[PDB]
Amino acid sequence: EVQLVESGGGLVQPKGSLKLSCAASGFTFNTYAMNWVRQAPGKGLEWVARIRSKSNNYATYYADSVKDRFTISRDDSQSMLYLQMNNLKTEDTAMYYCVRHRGAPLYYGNGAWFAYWGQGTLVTVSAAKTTPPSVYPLAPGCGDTTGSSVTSGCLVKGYFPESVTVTWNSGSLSSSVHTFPALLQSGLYTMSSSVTVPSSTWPSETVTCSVAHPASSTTVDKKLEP
Amino acid sequence: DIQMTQSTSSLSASLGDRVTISCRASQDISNYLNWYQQKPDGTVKVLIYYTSRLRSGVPSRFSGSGSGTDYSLTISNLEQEDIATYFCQQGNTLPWTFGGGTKLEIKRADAAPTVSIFPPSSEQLTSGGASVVCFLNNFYPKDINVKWKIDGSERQNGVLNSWTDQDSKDSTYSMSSTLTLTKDEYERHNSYTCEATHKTSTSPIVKSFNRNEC
Repeated sequence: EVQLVESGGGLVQPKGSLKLSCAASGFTFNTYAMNWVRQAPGKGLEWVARIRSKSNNYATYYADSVKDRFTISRDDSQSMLYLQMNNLKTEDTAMYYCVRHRGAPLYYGNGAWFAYWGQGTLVTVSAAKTTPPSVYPLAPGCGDTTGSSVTSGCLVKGYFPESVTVTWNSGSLSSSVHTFPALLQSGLYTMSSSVTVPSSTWPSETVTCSVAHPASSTTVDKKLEP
Repeated sequence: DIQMTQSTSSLSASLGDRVTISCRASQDISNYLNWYQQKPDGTVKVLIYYTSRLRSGVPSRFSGSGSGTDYSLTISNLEQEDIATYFCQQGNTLPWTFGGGTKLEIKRADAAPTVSIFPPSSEQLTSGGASVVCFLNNFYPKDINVKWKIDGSERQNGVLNSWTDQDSKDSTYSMSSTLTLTKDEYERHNSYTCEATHKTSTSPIVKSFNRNEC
């Protein structure tokens, strides 16, 4: 099935530049038009740009908001889509999605629509500098118990930009995990993550959070202890 | 440009309900109107295109109607997995524009939160900071109040609260409350309590620890 995997997202200063990539697979890339669509945090979707297939001479179209600043391009041999973004502005801060256009208009209608979407790559345009998080374990204090369950966590404090990923036991404990959306407070983000397990299996068996903050090349593990 | 308006930005429905989401275009778009679902985790998929055509693989409970400037997405017999934000989009003329989104909550039976409290870590204390954290997990409805009591007095400065998305499996919410103090402020007191007030109980659900016992 169709895979569209975006990369290249990160922190950039106002007036700076950034290039996004999207690696396509599972369909004949060279027969489809491709798009970028974006989503500012907590906001709706905005179409950014389109590039047609080789058969239509790679015609390109842009939203007025990005026209002359952004360049959409493709490398058919590598099944890659690109977005070169120049003279970036604060209001370009968004999740950027790689999107495959609808197919043959004789079957799917002339009107434009967006058949497949990647998971997105986040672009943050900000004057603020990259700051890695402090990671701290959240362990119950001694001398209290409910026989059935215990809840543990990791506190991820004072980082910029978004985002971070917390995994529990290298992804092994998925079902029981809550992620608390980050909050911005005086220029820096904080979030937390919780996991709940059988009261038997911990502390007898080990529980570890792994916190990734790609923007600052940080990966921190906190093994939780009584 | 063609402006797309979804005049309802959020709604709450029960399992099995009919959900109708409307979209109005600023001018005729000749039925080139499509609908998307964005799950809480950000995943987007197309549901309906060309007003009423169902995308292969999308369940038949999704249908679309309309003409001219006025369009509707209907979800018949709403299911648990339909928690999402729904967007319309015109494909008639560039730039292709989207509606503002309609967020759909699904109701469920009222549920009391499970409360957990956590003292500051050694690591943070050493650095000179003290963050006390309370989790209220798996409750419904979303509205909830958390108070921090320090040696019995309410503390509001340094508190930050964060609600999860509605849980896609069981329709509950969770929230974190974080009280951040200086190390010196932390050591000044002994009793740290988070109290949850929620429509599911006439008295608060409470968790506490004592600093000098931890």
